[PDB]
Amino acid sequence: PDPMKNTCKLLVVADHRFYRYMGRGEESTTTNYLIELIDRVDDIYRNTAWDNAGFKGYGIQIEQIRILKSPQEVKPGEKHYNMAKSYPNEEKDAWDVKMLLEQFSFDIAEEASKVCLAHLFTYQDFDMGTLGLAYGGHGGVCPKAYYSPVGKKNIYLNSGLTSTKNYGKTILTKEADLVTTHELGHNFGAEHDPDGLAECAPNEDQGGKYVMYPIAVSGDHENNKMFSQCSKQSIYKTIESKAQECFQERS
Ligand SMILES: COc1ccc2[nH]n(C[C@@]3(c4ccccc4)NC(=O)NC3=O)c(=O)c2c1
Ligand SMILES: [Zn+2]
Repeated sequence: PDPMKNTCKLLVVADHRFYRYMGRGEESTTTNYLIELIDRVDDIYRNTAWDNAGFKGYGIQIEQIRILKSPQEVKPGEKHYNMAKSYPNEEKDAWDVKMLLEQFSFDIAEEASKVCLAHLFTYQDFDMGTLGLAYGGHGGVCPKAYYSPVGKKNIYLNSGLTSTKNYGKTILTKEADLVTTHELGHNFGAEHDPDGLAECAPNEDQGGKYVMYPIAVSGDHENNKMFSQCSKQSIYKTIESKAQECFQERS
């Protein structure tokens, strides 16, 4: 492990929804919530031994927090991830999750090209219990260009998002930590843990499921906050190929 290339620096974005409902319309409340969440997610990453030996100490740190205090004004027919209305259905509390992640990646493209990862934090009730989405596991850690035929420019796939609203209420901070860990897990190259591999999806008596299980882990079982051996094997291959490309020294 290279100590000069062991940290994935993040551009963290809080949209107007997050600012209003999680930050109570205050910059200090907004940033403290995000700073503490990323630090606890960093504890999971930094303590993970990707090869089950000495290949550990890889983590995440915030480089910048963008705080969008108000909705982004748009021209008729124009969209933006920070706009007041949801898309494609303005009558719903939330955007379609896939369309929102693509829109965010489009709008933040210039900034995303300069950072290991960009992550959107929002407050909207995605359909069917969805809490977040991310590229990777193409895309994930280090900007990878995608030419958007619709957008007519390159966007970067080093992005993901977390919503702290689910089923009409604010999720627990212990649940929010798990969402962001799972989304960044996909960015780091992990796919979902399959039922077919008991080592990677244990029963409740064996500590329960790991963070990459497709059904949202609650955080009450031991394994919930941890990466399975399946995730470790996938991520180990990524870190070994990506740290030299865009990781930096821990601050
Ligand atoms: C620990 O937090 C978790 C754990 C599992 C989760 N599953 N989902 C839905 C989901 C998705 C994939 C494709 C389309 C829509 C949603 N997003 C994601 O990253 N994995 C998916 O299956 C969460 O939102 C989620 C959050
Ligand atoms: Zn997932």
